Amino acid sequence: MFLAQEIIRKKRDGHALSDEEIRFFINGIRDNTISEGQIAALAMTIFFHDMTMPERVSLTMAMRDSGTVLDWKSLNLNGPIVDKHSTGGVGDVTSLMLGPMVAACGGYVPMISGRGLGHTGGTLDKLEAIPGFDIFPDDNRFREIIQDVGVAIIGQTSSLAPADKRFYATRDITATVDSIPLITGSILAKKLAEGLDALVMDVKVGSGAFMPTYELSEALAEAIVGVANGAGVRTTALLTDMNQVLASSAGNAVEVREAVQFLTGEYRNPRLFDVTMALCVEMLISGQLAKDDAEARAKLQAVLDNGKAAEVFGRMVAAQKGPSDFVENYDKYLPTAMLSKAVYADTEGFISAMDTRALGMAVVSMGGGRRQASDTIDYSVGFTDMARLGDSIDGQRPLAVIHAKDEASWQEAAKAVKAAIILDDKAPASTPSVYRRITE
Amino acid sequence: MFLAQEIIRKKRDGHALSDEEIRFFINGIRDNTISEGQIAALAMTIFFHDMTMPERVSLTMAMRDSGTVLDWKSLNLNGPIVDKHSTGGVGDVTSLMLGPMVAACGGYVPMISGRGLGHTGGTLDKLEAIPGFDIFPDDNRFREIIQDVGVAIIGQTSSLAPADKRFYATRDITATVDSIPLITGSILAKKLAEGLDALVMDVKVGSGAFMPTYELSEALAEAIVGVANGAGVRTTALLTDMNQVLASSAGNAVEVREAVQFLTGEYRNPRLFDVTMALCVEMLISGQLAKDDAEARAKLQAVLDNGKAAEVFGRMVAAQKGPSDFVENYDKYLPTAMLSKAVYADTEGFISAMDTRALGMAVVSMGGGRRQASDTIDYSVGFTDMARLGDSIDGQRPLAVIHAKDEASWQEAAKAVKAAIILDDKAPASTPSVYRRITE
Ligand SMILES: [Cl-]
Repeated sequence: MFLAQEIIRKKRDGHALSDEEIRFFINGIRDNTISEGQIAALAMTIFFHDMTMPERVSLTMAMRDSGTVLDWKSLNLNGPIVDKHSTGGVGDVTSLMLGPMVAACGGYVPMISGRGLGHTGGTLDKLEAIPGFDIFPDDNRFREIIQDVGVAIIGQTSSLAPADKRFYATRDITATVDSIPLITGSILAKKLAEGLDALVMDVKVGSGAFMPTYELSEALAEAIVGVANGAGVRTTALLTDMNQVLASSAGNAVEVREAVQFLTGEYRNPRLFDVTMALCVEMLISGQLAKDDAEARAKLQAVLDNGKAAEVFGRMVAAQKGPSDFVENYDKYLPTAMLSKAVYADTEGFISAMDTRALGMAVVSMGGGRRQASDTIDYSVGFTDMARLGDSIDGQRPLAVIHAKDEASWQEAAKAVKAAIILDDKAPASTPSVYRRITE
Repeated sequence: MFLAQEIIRKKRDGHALSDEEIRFFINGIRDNTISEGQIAALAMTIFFHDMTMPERVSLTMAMRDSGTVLDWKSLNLNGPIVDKHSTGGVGDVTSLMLGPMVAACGGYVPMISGRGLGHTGGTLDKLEAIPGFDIFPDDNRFREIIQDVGVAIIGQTSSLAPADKRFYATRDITATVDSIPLITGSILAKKLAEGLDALVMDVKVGSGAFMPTYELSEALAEAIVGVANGAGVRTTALLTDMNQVLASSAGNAVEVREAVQFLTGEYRNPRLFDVTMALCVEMLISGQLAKDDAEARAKLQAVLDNGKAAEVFGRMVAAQKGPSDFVENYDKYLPTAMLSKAVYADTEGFISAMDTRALGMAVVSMGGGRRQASDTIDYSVGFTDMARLGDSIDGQRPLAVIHAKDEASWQEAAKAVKAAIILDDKAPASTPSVYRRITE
């Protein structure tokens, strides 16, 4: 009912809302008792007035509870229920090696993920490059895999934090997207619906990032750690570098290639290593599967080096109806692009910057991403062999290998990639992959 | 399109909106091209950041030109085009007197109006307890009567400021009605579209004030005066008391009766007198039909004592198709209620408070108003011989005479009247009828 307008009026005048009041309104959104205009007004009043830590927690936990919430206490599993979440990036593929890695270390990873939003990639989209992959198993199969494999990566049923559906949509047309409380709500409500004991948040800083500035990434990470632990879920955040492409490849099929190679030890991008190992370590300590960073890293290094994690991945893949030989034979399964050639800079120099948002857009343009929610994706296109900041570039040393649908396509990404990368005469500042660790 | 959202962001960030941006939005609301959530978000940004003077004239005139705008210059009239507008209240019958009064003072008063909403009855619902009274003459009939009588009172014979409808509806459920620049536009746009040379605004203060506070009431009065003058109309406003019924009666038919009695001289409520006179003085001074209060009061006293104003009223009832002998014979025409009995307080003491809102809402529930515009008004029901603040009440002194279809609606209304009125052992302090005059 129209108690709603009174809660709006209350927030408007600068009064904090209560848990009952926030729950009412959120449930109002799910059940369509509350109009889009009422949705807009409250969002606006929250942009201006913001929200106290308690209001923030109430907002998240109300949204989480608006849908179905997962309970694994029933299954008496040997270890903690954990996950990672990330704000996104280009060539940020960490989840693919992380779920298996943590899972091979005794965690249980019910990773319910999503489709690529603009220039950033989706994890689901990458996995759909694997032939036969099912991101939508029945909830009970889903429980089988978790128990038998230890990780599964699946798509949102529709039953999950549904309040966010109408609330985010309205935010998008009303200029209320940018508010940290409303963002901490959207970001966390879904992940918390998984019934986790622990969570680590990856908050990217730099040009590629959601947040426009570092102090804002830091404000968002602190909000999230604050609200999550408040929700009963042990949580830390890492601030990690999105100033260049994290992996050496960006796309779908091409990212899954580098995932397998990483696990099997075929190839490991040192920065992608830094960020993946850092996120996992946070998962193992916050789940008491390790005493300390050193012991965490000790376990993780082993599972990664001896193929365990690779096996876990294959098994999970097999389990989700992908090839049973996929880890070994990934070669023959993944789509390859019809045109794959390197692009070279017009000058020699050291790479001193790149616009990572731009590169990411080059990939959507080639077909690797959607602008529309219904755009179809070509899984073969993208970049590989990406050059890194401070790399020496010349006629021998290409900026990247572009994978495209045709020559038309390839020439255009070749423009974007040359324009997005900046060359200098001196190897610039060498930036840390991980900036700080944020806790309660 | 959805640069509507960009307008919202601009206002949100604290900028002034252009006239152009404001007419794009206003017209977008009339034309459906902008949705409910955007309306509500913009409204809320306007609640927070207010608006400047040219913003305000832009809003009001964008609304005004969203629909037809009258022009009287063709009919070549001697004497000014002048009207009265009011935020409304229980028992405010001033229009029915003042129209004839000022018309009889040589000016032209095209009062255009609406039905009742909430606790306040519309002037047109009052005029419609007169048998046959026609609130919808067609265009030349409207023009004819004004030339002849000098006044007429009608509903909107056209669409005057259509953009106000989605905008007020959305405001009324989003807690955005309280915004002075938005109110001002609503309240003024319909009146400016009337093509007036002058206007006086009656802003009620007290328990019947539209605004939550007296100090919000001044600002409203002050904002209306500024914009109207900025819109080209010579405008002043009075802040007048609604802490109780203005007239001695409230209803439709019962109000018409007292209304007529005022004019013919049978009874004149001093407080109703105070306000009516002062509003008329404004119309005469601003419409340059007199040079100061003193001269203006002379003239209106004359037409009140010499019968010309009462006369103007009858002509106007016959011209508008109610009985032509109505002034003389009104008790033959006006329907009596089914049950008339005085209602008594259950304690003894002075009347300290009167909840006027609760009173109109008592009339509505009697069948006096309409909560749906689809209802059936019973024109007879209502209240007469209202007790007034400061009156000493005992077992022989009635709070009012109640007029109700049956004893069951009587006993419900009586309940409401005793809920309307607070007694206690000390008489309250007096209040002026008119608090202040606002010009320039
Ligand atoms: Cl008298």
